[PDB]
Amino acid sequence: QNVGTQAAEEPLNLPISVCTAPGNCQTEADAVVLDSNWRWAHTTTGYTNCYTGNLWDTTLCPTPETCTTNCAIDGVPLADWSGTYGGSVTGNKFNLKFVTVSTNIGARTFLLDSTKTRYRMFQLLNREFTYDVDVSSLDCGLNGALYFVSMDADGGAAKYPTNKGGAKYGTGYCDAQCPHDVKWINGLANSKDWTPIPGDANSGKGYYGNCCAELDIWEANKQSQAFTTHPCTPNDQTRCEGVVCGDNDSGDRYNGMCDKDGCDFASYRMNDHTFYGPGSTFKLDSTKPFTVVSQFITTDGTDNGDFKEFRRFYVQNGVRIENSKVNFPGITAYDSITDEMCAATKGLFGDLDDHKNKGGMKQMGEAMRKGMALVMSIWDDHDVNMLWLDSNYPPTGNPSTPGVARGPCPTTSGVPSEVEVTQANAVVSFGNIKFGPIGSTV
Repeated sequence: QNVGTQAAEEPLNLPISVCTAPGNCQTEADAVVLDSNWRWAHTTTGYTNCYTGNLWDTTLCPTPETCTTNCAIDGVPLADWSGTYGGSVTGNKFNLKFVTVSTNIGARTFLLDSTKTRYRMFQLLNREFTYDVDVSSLDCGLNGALYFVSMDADGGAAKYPTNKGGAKYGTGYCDAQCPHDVKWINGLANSKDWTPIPGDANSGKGYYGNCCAELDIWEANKQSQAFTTHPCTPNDQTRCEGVVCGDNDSGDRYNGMCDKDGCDFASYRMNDHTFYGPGSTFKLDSTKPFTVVSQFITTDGTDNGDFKEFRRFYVQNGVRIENSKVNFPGITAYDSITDEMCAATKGLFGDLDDHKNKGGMKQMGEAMRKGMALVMSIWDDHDVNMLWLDSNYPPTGNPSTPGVARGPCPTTSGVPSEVEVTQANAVVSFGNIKFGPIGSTV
């Protein structure tokens, strides 16, 4: 995309901590940038929309190349962050409102480095990543997500010279779902064969998808939470078409370059329904804030080893809370993501181990070694109504069959039109982000 001249781009300042030992950290003066999908797209030498509602203008965008020549994405000024997009920062806390009323629904954002010209790339192997979260106002159907993806640090600017904005304009998004709803891919409008998504007034799908590796630290609302590894072959940003995208709609979910299911550790799905929930007698009380700690263990305990284990623990009101465990007869009580856990649990659930097909923890680790961009988002799910996270999936499945039940939400929950009314004022908060060696962040 070209860059427009109507509004300066002003990312929100967000300090994080880089740590060397427990309680010995230094501030890193980073910032938050809005994903290019949420930006106004208009004519390069005017005010005329190139995209309105869920459609590209066919006169301006008869082809992707012409669209890209004629159109530009514009900046987010400071005033518009809260007023238009529902984003705000207080000290080291970042807040994202779900619906902001001209009416904005959801948000996806990235962490910029201290220069505000590149994404802050995190080399996560043999490191610990930690943050405080509040998901108390997110119920069934919503997801306040924090995760990493194998985006380029410059959003693709060096690879795709028609991308003028780079990381500064939140470009280059890709993930392990190979999404077609990304409006700008490889420096070009994804306007070919663009199709609105029914019941989604703001979104559509273009000819291409954009694939890359994804490490989900946090997919969650107050009812259920998960962390998940998604390797791809290769891991780096890859525009896809046809079978390579692994499109759900053509029966290709397991035929593409990315592991779409991922290998998940989701406490409720692993059959501990009392670990996490909205109340003081759950082990971890989702009505109150808490700290989420993630440790990325290698084979030799060094930065050069292969990724072998994703460990997790929590801190809430000064109380250390170890992760829940897998709880099925004849299955080891795993409390972390490893290749063995993935094989054993997917075996039990009858899920295809595409994680293993894509190179497993080792391949996931190669993405983490090269460095990944931090994503913070809030969203509802127009495909599957978040049932995969917090309900029975498939909805018609027996909840006593291992793998089906992922949370207590009813299978009628999560319809975007309903959650966008009922949960309009939901806000996820991510704060006090800390990064360092294992054992350094609490």
